[PDB]
Amino acid sequence: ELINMRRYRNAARKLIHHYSLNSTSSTEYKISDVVMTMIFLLRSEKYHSLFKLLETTFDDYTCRPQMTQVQTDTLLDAVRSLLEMPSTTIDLTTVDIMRSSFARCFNSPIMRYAKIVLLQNVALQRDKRTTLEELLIERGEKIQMLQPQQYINSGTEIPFCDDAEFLNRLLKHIDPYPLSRMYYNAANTMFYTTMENYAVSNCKFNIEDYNNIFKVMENIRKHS
Amino acid sequence: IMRSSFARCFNSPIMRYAKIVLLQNVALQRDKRTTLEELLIERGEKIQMLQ
Amino acid sequence: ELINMRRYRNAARKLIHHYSLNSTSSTEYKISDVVMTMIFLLRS
Amino acid sequence: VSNCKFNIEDYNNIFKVMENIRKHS
Amino acid sequence: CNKVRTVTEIVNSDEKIQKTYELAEFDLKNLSSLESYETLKIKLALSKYMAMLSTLEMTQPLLEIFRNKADTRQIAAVVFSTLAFIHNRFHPLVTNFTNKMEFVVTETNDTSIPGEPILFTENEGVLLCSVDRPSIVKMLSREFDTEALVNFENDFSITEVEATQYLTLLLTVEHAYLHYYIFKNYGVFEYCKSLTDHSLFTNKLRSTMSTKTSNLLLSKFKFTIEDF
Amino acid sequence: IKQAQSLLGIPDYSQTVVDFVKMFQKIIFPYQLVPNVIIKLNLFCKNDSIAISSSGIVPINMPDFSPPNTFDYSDYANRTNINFVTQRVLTDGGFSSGITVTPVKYNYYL
Amino acid sequence: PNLLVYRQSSPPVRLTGDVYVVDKNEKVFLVKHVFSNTVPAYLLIRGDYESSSDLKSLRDLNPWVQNTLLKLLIPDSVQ
Repeated sequence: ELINMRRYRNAARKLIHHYSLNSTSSTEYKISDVVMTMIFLLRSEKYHSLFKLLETTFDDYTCRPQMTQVQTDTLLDAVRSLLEMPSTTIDLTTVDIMRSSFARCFNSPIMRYAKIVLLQNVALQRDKRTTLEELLIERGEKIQMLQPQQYINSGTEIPFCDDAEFLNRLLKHIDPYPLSRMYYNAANTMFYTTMENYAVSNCKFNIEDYNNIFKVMENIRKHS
Repeated sequence: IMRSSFARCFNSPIMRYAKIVLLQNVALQRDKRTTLEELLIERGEKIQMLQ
Repeated sequence: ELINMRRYRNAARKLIHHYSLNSTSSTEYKISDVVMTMIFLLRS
Repeated sequence: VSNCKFNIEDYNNIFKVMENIRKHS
Repeated sequence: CNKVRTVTEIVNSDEKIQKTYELAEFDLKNLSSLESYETLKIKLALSKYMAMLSTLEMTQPLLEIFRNKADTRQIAAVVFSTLAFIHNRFHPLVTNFTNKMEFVVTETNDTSIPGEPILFTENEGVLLCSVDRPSIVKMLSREFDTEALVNFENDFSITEVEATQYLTLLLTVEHAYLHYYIFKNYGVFEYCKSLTDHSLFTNKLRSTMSTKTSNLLLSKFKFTIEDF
Repeated sequence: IKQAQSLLGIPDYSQTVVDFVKMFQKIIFPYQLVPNVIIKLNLFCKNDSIAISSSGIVPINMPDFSPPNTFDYSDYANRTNINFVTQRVLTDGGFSSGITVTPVKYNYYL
Repeated sequence: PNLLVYRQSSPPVRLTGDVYVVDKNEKVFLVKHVFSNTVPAYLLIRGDYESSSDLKSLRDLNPWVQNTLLKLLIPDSVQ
């Protein structure tokens, strides 16, 4: 055939993992990748729903599209089959994030060196932007209502494995792991989780203040 | 001209959602300054036990 | 249908004129124009 | 390796200097 | 000075050695030793945590446990153990806790605090531990990159995608413990204000009698966002 | 066999394998199905059994082979039905994950 | 394993009638249960329970039940 289906499959997989799951992967993505992905979606009849969704945002990029329950189910099935990750939560927030990101990209002009913009954009519910204190108080009110679940009172010292071999084997198994990769993954993961929760919360985040000041505080207190 | 222009456009990036940059420049950067006294005391306790 | 052939062809023509002629018009073109043009060319 | 900061040119230098000074006169 | 010159004073002579040395090699060896020691400390801490969790006598994998909304007992046990571990790390003398903690697992956006997952509260003299399990699952299930991309710039079934999740749990519980310590050391108002800032950790957390020295699992590497 | 024994078989019989297999031989016939011990004891090469009357075992198969196309799966194989049933069971049980639903598709013929 | 919701009882729940131990380590118990329609069956409960009589052995069941148990309990990850 005239289409490298495998390579376009790989490109679409990478881009969707980059935008939707927002996995730790972070590399430069060029117009080639988006073109390949759109062609891949258009080619597959199964993915015509996703293709139509992406196309719709070209004109108006400021709204969640209206669908039916069956349409949503089929869309979830198509996305799950594409990603080949049934063991994940991709219910609705994933789709909204993807629509927002593609709305930004398609309605963005050409740039020489990236844009590097946070995915805090085009939130839903059309709610006025809310403050941390207001939402925190409102939600804590619900939290403080009732319903604990376990009553551990006396308190036993935190157990520790006394066998050294059980520790030396673990050290041997875990040693080859590079520490930098682990730290980078964990940090990026916390960042993305906070970003998604905040975006759904429909509030105004601190781009380079709250997490940044937290890091600064840790470094200063440990150092000086 | 079409080749070159499409080329340059395709080679351009698109967008990224930023990420966390890890530096830890020059490691400690003289954060801790230790003297011979305390370090020797701790080590001498170790060696004086047995062996 | 699922494709607006007329709009897609118009965008393709506009972008091709802009590229080959190096259009003096100060109207930047969205990447969506490139994607739409590619789809139109592939279909044709 | 011990990660301590010794006497730059005092302790060793005082060792050599005392040794040599008493070696003179 | 960049370089250090050593001259030997030989008695009753004129011939001398005048050997010049650099501090750069010594600095490099110091940095290498320090980095090795820090890496060993981090790996030892992770091994301790994993061994403790293993001693919890749990059959299922960690992520599977965190996916089982049906039972909250296991999640409460894990969170309690991790908090106790952090408390031990700060204050090795004391291990257990005087009070009792009631654990509540939440499974909705309304309970979800926008960003701080492990909400730590107290009411009527009893500590309460609120948890957002969906956020925990989301963070634990983000397909952590495993490809060798250093990017430092300036028998057992334990894969990297598992050690990463264990470390992430450690970090999240660590932030929670810092907020809880702020709550304990001061008034409720201080805790509420700090929740919205994170800028009050500089109170006494530096090397002090009340706050001992520790790596804290986050000073091992400086990091920051690269926004303009 | 050792796992099955530890699960329920206390002692160590001389021919414990034969003991298991006959203890299920007692039931092979009347319920018309293979005892799973035999299945695990064995790609393809699918095993069956017989009676003097004409009938197979695994689906109660006819003496020829697996039928090619007996009846449609429209009401089951559709993603909508499986999703609806999954949501119903999840809501009733209070689970969030760990439950899988599969349509009854291995229906050669009743 | 999730379906075996581990009920948490303090003190342990007392049970009447025959009881069989399945996973004493994991507190998996098999108990005779009969619907009013006299449709005999067994419930595979998991949690904190104690019998009022000696706990009869698993190897005294109608082999149908035993085959069902074999297919259920033992993991089938090997093939």
